[PDB]
Amino acid sequence: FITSKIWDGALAENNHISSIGNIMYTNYNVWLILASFILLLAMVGAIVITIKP
Amino acid sequence: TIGFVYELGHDALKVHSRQLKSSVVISYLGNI
Repeated sequence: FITSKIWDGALAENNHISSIGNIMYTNYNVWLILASFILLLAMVGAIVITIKP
Repeated sequence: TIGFVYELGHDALKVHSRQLKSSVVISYLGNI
């Protein structure tokens, strides 16, 4: 495999966590909302079936 | 945060795990 440098692309590199952060709340925030409701279902569900009310 | 409110409100961690009104009142009426 061969690799070389670019300069216009390397002006301000983002780490992978930054690059994820640039899109996961804006461009793809429907996924985040969907995941949040899944986490909310899990907390309510696991609690409802295990503990004496 | 709402799911944590559910956690707190229902106390799935048993927050209130560890814890002289008298039901009887008597009245004198006297001699029959």
